[PDB]
Amino acid sequence: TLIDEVVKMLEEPDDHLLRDSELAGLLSMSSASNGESRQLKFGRKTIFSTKKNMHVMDDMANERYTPGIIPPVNVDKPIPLGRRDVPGRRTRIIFILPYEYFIAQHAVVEKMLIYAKHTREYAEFYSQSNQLLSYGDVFVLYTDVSQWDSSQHNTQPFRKGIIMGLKVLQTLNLYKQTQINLMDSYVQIPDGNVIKKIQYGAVASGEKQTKAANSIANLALIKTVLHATKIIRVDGDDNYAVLIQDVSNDVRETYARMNAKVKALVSVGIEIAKRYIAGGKIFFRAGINLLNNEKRGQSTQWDQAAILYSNYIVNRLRGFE
Amino acid sequence: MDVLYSLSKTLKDARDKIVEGTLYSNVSDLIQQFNQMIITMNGNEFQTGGIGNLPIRNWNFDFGLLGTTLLNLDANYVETARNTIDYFVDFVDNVCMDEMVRESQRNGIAPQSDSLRKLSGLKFKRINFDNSS
Amino acid sequence: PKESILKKLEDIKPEQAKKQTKLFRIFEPRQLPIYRANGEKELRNRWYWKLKKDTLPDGDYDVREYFLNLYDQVLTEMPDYLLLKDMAVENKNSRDAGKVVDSETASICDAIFQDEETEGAVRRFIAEMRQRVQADRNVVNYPSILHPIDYAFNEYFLQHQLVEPLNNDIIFNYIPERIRNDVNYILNMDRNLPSTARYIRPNLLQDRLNLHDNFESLWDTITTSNYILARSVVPDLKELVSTEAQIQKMSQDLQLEALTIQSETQFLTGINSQAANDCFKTLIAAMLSQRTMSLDFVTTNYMSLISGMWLLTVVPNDMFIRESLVACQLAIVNTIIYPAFGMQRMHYRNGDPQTPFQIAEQQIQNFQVANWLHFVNNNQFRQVVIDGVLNQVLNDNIRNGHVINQLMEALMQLSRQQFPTMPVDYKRSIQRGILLLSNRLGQLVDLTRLLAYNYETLMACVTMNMQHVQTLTTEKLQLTSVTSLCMLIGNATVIPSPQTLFHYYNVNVNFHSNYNERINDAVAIITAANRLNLYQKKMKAIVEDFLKRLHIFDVARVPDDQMYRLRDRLRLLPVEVRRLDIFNLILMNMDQIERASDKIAQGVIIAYRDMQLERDEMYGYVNIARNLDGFQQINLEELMRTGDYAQITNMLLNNQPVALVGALPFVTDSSVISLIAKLDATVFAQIVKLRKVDTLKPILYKINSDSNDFYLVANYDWVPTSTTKVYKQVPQQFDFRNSMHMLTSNLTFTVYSDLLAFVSADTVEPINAVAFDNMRIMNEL
Amino acid sequence: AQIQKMSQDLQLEALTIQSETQFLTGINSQAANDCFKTLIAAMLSQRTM
Amino acid sequence: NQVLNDNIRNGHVINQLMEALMQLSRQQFPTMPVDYKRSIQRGILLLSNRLGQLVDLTRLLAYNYETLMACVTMNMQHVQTLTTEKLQLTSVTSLCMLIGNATVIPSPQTLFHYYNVNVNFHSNYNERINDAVAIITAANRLNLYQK
Repeated sequence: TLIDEVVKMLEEPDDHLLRDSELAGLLSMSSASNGESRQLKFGRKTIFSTKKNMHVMDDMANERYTPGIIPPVNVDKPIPLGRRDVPGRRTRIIFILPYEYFIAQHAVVEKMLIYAKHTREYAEFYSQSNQLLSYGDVFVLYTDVSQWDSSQHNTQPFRKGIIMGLKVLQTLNLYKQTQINLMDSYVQIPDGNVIKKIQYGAVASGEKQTKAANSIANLALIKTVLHATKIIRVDGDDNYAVLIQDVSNDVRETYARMNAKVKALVSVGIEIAKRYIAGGKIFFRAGINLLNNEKRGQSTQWDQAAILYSNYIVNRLRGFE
Repeated sequence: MDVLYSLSKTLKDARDKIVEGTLYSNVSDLIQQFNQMIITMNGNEFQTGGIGNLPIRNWNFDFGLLGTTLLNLDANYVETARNTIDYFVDFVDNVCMDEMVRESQRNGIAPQSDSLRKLSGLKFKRINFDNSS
Repeated sequence: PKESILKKLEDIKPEQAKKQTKLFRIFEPRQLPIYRANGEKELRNRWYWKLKKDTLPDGDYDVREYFLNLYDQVLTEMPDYLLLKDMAVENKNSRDAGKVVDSETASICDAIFQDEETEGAVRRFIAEMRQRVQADRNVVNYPSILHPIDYAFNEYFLQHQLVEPLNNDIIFNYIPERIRNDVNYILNMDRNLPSTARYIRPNLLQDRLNLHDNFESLWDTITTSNYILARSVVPDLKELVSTEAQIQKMSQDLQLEALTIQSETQFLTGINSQAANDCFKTLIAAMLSQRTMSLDFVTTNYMSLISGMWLLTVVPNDMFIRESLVACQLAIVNTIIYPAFGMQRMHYRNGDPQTPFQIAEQQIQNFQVANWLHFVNNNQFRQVVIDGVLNQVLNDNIRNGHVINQLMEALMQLSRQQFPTMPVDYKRSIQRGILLLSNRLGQLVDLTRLLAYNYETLMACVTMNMQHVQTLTTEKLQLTSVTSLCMLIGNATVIPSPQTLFHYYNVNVNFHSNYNERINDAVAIITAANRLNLYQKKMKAIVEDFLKRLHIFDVARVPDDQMYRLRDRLRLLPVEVRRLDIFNLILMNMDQIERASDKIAQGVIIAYRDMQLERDEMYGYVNIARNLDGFQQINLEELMRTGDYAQITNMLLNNQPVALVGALPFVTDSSVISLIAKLDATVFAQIVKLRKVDTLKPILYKINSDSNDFYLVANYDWVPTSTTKVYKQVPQQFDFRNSMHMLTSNLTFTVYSDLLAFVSADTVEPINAVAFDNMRIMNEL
Repeated sequence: AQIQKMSQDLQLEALTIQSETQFLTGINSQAANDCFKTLIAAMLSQRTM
Repeated sequence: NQVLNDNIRNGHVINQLMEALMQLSRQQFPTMPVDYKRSIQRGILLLSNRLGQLVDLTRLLAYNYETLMACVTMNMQHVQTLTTEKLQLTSVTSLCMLIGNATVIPSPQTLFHYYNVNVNFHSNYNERINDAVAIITAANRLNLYQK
């Protein structure tokens, strides 16, 4: 709970962005997550909008808008739920926090990313880097910390580190609270035509800081686990490093001590969720289901086709044809 | 004793290398040495004389430093310096003379005056330089 | 982050006004029957001294530690000042009102004044025992009873009172002897202080801890702090050429185009409606806190470099890190001055260490160019002491302060090298930028003035004798902002708000006071800690608390190391008379306390030889010896420590006359019997089975056939034959008349916290301010 | 605690290309115990390392 | 008891440490890039401050080895083993600046146990030796020219 990293990303920045974080987050809403399909009234009608930005409109024009007060995400006002399916993996859930959360997280994350943007350890953000650069970098040990990012064990450290690191003071404080409300978060989990309501001591996605903060933690984890470190990198649900039976054992036991489910392997090649380097050559998986979509979005039949053709080309390029 | 020496080659290699014109660089290594002295001094009091027809004079120290600031010494720089040297000149004279008269059998070799017995002190040794005389 | 060390700083109020009520005593007199030799109670009953709270431990060691806590309690209750009008009480008897001091005092009187005592002389005294005021000198005479050791205390509390007077003059005097003097500002007050005033002297002695020698880690944290503090002040600038306008003429003067770039990278520098204010503030604080900054530039932003020369001419260079001045200068030397001054040939090859700027001096020739070099190179800070009290301030070369013939020269040198050349173009873009400094020079002259003043002003307000070391967290400064500030100013004049200034003083003040104070609090303890032989209260203790009470520091987040070294330095420091003067008091009598009071004793002797017992009045005749003359001894403290060398084991086994010393549990018995059976020879057995001892409850024999139902023996005729009496002095008796003392103090005081406030600090009109040269700061239109 | 004041002192990331191969220092709460033990036995045992 | 000892000096007279430090206290100078001396000497100082404690370390070992040692029957000549035993300067460094007013030693019971073992062992070695010898010699005057 290195997860110090938060401070560096936000050490130098009375940055205007930090001071006016509320406007920026407000403006960003277009590129914000999603919330419950609330009920609204504009002029003399009613609508069922689910977009978080519109909620801000209803609330501002109703004196209800109160960002300084970020809704509690516990037993009283639990968190709805969203989902993400993928072939060959246990289904993962997605929170559904209100808009006060995105607003209290856009500026800080955005500032965090700029640091990442120029730090090679974060192989996903660094400059305009494409996967080829990442491939070439790999003078080896790879992991699959996907389960660890949702291990009930992880939430305390993860949250403690972010909070510990934490106009500007107003923003610095509000972000801290998001973590505290999360520390104890209940989930509005359905169970039939009924909506149960159980607890939840694990961390899930749905926050701005998700993708960015997740990396901070994953990077923090490998540093901790890691008989000369040439390169260290993170990439979502995988983290690696170029520095065998003994080391692998020592590594796995170490991961074990921290009570974390992980795929710690060690090798000329590496495999991870986005790309596998077998034989010194770079490979990409090519399995995008073409005749079975994940979820029913809002695309049209025509766009559905243009999307299908897009999918076909990516596959042909990757392998499957 | 060795102390005493410096105090001079200090002034000679001074009243000689320091005049209206010269470029700093020929004295950078010099200026420094000089100042160092001033510091060690300021504060301490001295007793010179007190025998025969020898004037007993007291000496206090409280002087500035030097302007490493300028490039080529301007006249004004000299005068504000010569005025500070002429106190050391008229001093040393009264110092030499004082220990150039006392004598003792047992320990005749060592220093004798209330002026010098204080110079061999340790806190002063920070001064020696160019012993080619 | 940022406003996270300021709220911890502004929120510091060590200015607590310590005071007291209850007169600090420890022993209240008590009853107890009298035992005339022969062991009979003669009635009437006499009065002796015992302690309120017989807390005293079991084991010499635990004892010493105990007292120690007293010291800490004494200091936390340490009466800052004192007054008695607030201590009034009434006498039931007397020529009248009586008004005396402290409830206890009262009680006692009424009490003795009933239980038929020594009679007259007592009642009498208690009577014509009153108070009276000598109004004229503001003096007060209050009677009070205590105990030699009590008078001892409270006394010094009176002869010490850290509360000096308070006249208009003193207020005037605590306003820095360089600001009242500064013209541009004006003082003024709304009231006239009474002869009744007083004030608490916030002491502020120097860094008695040379916290910069090796401790870098912490200096960095200080600088940082002092730095933010500064920015919180550094006046926010005023009206300066609308961003757009200037940058537009900017593109013009140079002549730009289509994929024909030259000077185009010199204006990701506009943003100054932010940059200038930052660059400005940043610069000052840097100086003040005396923090060291870094440098973020480009090599294609020549302009940004030019302005650097502005900077450099200023700050004595030693103010920037090494790896930064290096870069900068060489960047100038190599891409700025050779490449258009037909001096290239060797684009200058360098290899680190030595002074890459310097070397340029003994390099090429040209006078204008040549003076810059010496003035900038060998330009440092002037180490200056006193400033109307040991300020230990670092000042900028008198020369520079507004007598900026440096700027004018910095420009003339620029106006003259724009003559020769080498790579045809390049010069175009280069010199064009240079000129933008020249025209603006009329104004640049100003910027200098500004800082000159501000730094030179704010300054005084620091009591935190700042020095000159290399930081470590290094605040970052871009040539971007620099450049902006530069060409973007003039006609304007800004200055430190009054209220602002004070606030600044105030803080450093407090802070100081705290440092100094805790220092004393610290020292006092440690020293006491030693003349106590507490080889067992591992000191990793005191240091911790110390630092803590000085917010900002992440205590837990700092090693045990530095900490110890911290002690090492503290140990060599004196104590504040106040602190010290009290400890001497506690020790000096220490013995007397311990020995008296029940629940304990001191030690026991084992003479396997029958013997008499003292007949003291308090108890009947029992087992005591206040002298232990002869026999050998054995410190228990050094026993249960040494692991008992069967030395004792042997002596006990072999039965040899000996004694013991230290903290001990007494045990009172009556029924004579016990004595004849010689019971006390028992107990001692135990030990043998248990190397260590506490299970040792020694024997005592309060005996007076009066209260001891077994008188049968006092009968015949007799004399108490015991084997082994006890070391324990005896509770002095109580001679009231002389047991009393008299007191003095003052009447109707008036304490005041903070101060300053009493002034409507006003300012002249900006357009005509002055510096240490009595010249209009900002005169070029 | 220590390693943190360490970075303050150490000036970790300052240009050099080989970072984080100095901080594999960790697991010290253990390393020290190992280094300690290890050292003695070596001696006694009359080993060489 | 051939139990190679070592300097009383080292022992607790420690100073070597104090000298190891004083020698360090005057190594602060030029030659190459700045990111160098800076980083280097800063580390050195962490040894210095801690020196007050580093002292303690010497004492510790001094005793311990000097203690344990005693209870060893098995003589011990110094030899160049054929096998090493890796020691990561990692740990070393830790132990160093990482020890405070700690103070531990060999539990009584612990010590004995140690004696006891070497003892037995010895006895076994010695004994079997005799058992061995006895046989072989007999083996010869019996002409059992075989095993």
